[PDB]
Amino acid sequence: GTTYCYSKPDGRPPSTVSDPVTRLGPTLSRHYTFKVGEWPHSQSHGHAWICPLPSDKLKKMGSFHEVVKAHHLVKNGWDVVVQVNASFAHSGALCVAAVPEYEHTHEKALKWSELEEPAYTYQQLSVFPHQLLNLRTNSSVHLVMPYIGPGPTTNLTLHNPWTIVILILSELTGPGQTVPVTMSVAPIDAMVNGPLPNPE
Amino acid sequence: VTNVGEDGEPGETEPRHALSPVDMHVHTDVSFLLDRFFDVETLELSNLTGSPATHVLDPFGSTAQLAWARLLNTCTYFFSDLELSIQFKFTTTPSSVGEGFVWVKWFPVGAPTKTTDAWQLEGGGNSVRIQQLAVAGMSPTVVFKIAGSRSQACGFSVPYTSMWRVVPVFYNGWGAPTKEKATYNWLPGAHFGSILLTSDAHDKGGCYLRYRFPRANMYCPRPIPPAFTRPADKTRHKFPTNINKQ
Amino acid sequence: APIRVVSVPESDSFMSSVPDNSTPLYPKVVVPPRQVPGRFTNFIDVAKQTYSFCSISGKPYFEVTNTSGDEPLFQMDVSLSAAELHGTYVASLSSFFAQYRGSLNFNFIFTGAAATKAKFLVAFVPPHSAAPKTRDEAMACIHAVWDVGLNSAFSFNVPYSSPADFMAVYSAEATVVNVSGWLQVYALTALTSTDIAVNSKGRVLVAVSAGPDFSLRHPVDLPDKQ
Amino acid sequence: APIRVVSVPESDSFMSSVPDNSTPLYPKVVVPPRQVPGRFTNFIDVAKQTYSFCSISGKPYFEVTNTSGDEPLFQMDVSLSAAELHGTYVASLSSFFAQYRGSLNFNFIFTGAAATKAKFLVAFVPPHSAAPKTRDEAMACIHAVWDVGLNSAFSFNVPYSSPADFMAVYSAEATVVNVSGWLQVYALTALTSTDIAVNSKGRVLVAVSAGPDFSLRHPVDLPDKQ
Amino acid sequence: APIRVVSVPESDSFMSSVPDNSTPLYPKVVVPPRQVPGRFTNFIDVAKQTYSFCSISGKPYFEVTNTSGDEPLFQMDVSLSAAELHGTYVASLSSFFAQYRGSLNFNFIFTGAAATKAKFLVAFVPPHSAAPKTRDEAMACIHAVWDVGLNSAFSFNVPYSSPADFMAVYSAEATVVNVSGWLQVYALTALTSTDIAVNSKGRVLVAVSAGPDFSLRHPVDLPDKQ
Repeated sequence: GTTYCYSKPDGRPPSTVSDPVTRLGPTLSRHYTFKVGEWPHSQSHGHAWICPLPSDKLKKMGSFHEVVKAHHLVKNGWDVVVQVNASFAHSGALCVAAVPEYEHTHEKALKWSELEEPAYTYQQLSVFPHQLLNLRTNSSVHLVMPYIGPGPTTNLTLHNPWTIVILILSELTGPGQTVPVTMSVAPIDAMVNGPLPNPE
Repeated sequence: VTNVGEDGEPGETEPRHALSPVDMHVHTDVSFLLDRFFDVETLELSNLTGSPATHVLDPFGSTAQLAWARLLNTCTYFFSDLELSIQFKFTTTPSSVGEGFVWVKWFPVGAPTKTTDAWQLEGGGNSVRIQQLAVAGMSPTVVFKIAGSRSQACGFSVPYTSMWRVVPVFYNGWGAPTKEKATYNWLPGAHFGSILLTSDAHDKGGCYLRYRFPRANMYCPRPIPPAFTRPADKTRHKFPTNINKQ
Repeated sequence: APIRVVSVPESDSFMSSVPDNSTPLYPKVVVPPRQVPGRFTNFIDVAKQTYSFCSISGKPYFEVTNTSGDEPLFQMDVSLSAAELHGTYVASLSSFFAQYRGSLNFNFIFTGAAATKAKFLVAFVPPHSAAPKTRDEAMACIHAVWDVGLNSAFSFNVPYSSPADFMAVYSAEATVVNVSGWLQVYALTALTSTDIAVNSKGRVLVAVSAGPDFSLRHPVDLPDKQ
Repeated sequence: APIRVVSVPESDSFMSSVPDNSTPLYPKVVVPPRQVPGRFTNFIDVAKQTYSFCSISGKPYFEVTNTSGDEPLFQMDVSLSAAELHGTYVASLSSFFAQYRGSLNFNFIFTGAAATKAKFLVAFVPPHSAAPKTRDEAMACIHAVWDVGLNSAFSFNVPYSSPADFMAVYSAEATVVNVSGWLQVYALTALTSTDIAVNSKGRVLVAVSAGPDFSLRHPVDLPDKQ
Repeated sequence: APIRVVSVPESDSFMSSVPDNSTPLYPKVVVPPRQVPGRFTNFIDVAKQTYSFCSISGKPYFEVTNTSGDEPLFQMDVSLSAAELHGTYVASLSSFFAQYRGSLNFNFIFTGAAATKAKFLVAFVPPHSAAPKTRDEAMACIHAVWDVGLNSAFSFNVPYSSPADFMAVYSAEATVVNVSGWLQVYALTALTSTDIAVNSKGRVLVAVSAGPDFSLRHPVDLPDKQ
């Protein structure tokens, strides 16, 4: 099922740039596929894989990466599908949310990491656009998020509006092996501004 | 499954008749809750002389065990206007002050801030000097006397002056190209401006700053932190109250 | 020509919440258009359209094992001051107000494996001498039978039953407007599994939402922490 | 009959910019007709319909000589606090305000003799690690090729590119709303002349105007000189 | 623009009953529907639609015995300050006001057995030197003959007769607006019974109601007890 975070994406150009805006078509900002990590039996509720979008993986976003890299500002949404590979004998559940302006990260800024959420946060993470990933019912979460930020566009080098939080609510039990967490990310309605110099 | 009541079948639930309205959810309205004076901050007056620093009006990242602190932390982006009430409470003998004018200057988001005493008033030998930026002019200067004052205060409304269309209460990124631990959840200008309280009192007392946020708009709800500790399993917290068994 | 005016005694006082504005000193500022998604205007809406997980012994769930029966697996007294409602959005939002009205919606999500099954009996017990200790006792009350393996999730509404139109948010020693009873969950059957060595227990996550008739009134200031 | 009135606490205070007038004591003065040409009602109009010369090293122009190439002839960071914008009308008008929005229009006027010719490449470089040092580097950016001898004057618009709706007039250590990048001018070719002994160099005057979308808000008081 | 205003001398004073409200500090509270029966809006209505028993020597009634005749059985001066009107609703309500106007309705209820009978003469005696001592004296006045055994209850209206439009609630040494006369009840015949050993006396309960034209004005504060 598709969950829209706050609203559907738009292709409107930034109100605050009087310079040419380049609309990256789908064949240019393609789609990228990552393995987020492995969910083990030892990890406990509250543990979360924090995936700011993108910033530590921008370098692995091929085409999109090349274009973004050469320009100063970017406005764009994302289409993400988080999956899990578990058997029908595995028990457990995650909550995967899309958080605007997520922060905690002890300035390991814009790096995909793992942390232990503080209770009132894991209890209430459902207050942000999300989907539960119960191991007895489903294996995927699909979230589509619009561009969001204090201004009409940003510099992805200094700001990551959206960050995906995959959080353990019910620990993994059942067969001894781990459950790999997987994620596909596709930039959506990307618009780019002001070309930067040649890299000499 | 089966849905409604009294057969006790698996998945079946009994009938519930929802209650009628009464209060109309008026009190849980965001802008209603914020349009009132809150005692946020308390601050010291600067002497008329010297090179004072301005105090930035930023009630956003608070930890204060007060209702405005958590409430302002319930959303990701915020927009509202502002009203202030500045009061002045003696911390010494009220008879120390025979006149006690207090100059208040408010500065919009982005205003230049270096001041040094520069405006001289002259009278019968002795003279008085006030700051370059305390003088009445382009931005609002308010002058109130504390001495016989029936309320030793002042108050006025000011608008949202930031350059951002919305103030980020939380920001996953840096407000400056140099990524210093400092500029982290930052973004310049995510506030209401700054004030400068200046007076021959300065010692003798302090202020009391209250903010009122008319026209508040909140965006993207966030988790609300607890306020009290967790009671024991299967119990209830028990607080002193108006009601309580005598 | 000068107008005869009489100064009220409460004259030069402060009064923090006056329904009126102060004088403006920095006019004519047109503010930039704030597009931005997800604006909310009333906290009750986000409380109703959203769920939080309870705090059962510090975890967001209770467990059923292959050894269970009788005793209650989950028990919480119906009061926003209850412990298991601690980390929730609805409980936390409530501390800003003095009184509440309406129902709470609880939904249990069984996260035990697909090879696992169990049945629960969830009861709403009204105020009474002392809370039932076994399910045969509680089953006389309003209850529902949840057979997992029919639906993995189950919603139960704790009703509002009281002679008063609103009850207190801040509870204390039991009064007639303090507590509304108890919510309990029992195991109708213990957890069964395809192999007890692989799956011996299953966890039921419990989440709360404000009911459709839920409301909060009287904003209040925060008291000393406790 | 006397009206019940309550005196607000901010009562006898001053408040300098109140949106209201004082009481008149010298009525009925009819003022003589003031014909007089050139009345202006808004400073932004004179800023847009007028140009000033920049201050490049204290002179209102940069020079090209018969020996030039690579290096930038003119470089200024896009901020109203920039040095080369110093003596200008737009920069000076700006100090009365806290924030600005919009573009700046620069026009270069080649004043080298008619027997002289050169070509310039003018680039707008967005915020970056460090500013290009040669033209082959900058030419990847927004740029225009000005061949004198086609038009002796050339207008270039420095755009407004920022996530914020307004930027700061008063700059400081680089922030996200302080600086918008750099404006540079390179010599695509060195000055050629009919006789290098007579004309060895030519000067390009550089003037600035407020762009069509330029605006200033938030009047501010002057701080200590610096 | 500032409005010329002149502060009245009674300026900062209190004045307890001003016809105006104070400033509200806790707006927008919608109050729950209050169904509840028996709302009353005016005390005079409950005084008129209700009766209380008098206090004749501390009991709510006077007695007739088989030995009676001449002398008055009940006598009370027409003043709300009268003793026999002591425990009544009308008398007690009156202490909140300075003046009254109108009639009082008294109804006597004979509670002697069915085997018992007697006749009463009830008279309203206007202000006079000194109150009649026997019934042949009083019978010259406004009076009614009550034969029990015709009706067991009898209503008598004490009229309002005075040159003043209102009389005083709080009486004192006799004045022209203090007292309105006396109400007396005599036995026209002594109690007769079927057996004097079984029924030798019968009691007449006396109750008071505000008459249809009764009214109270001028609310007053309670003075020192007496």
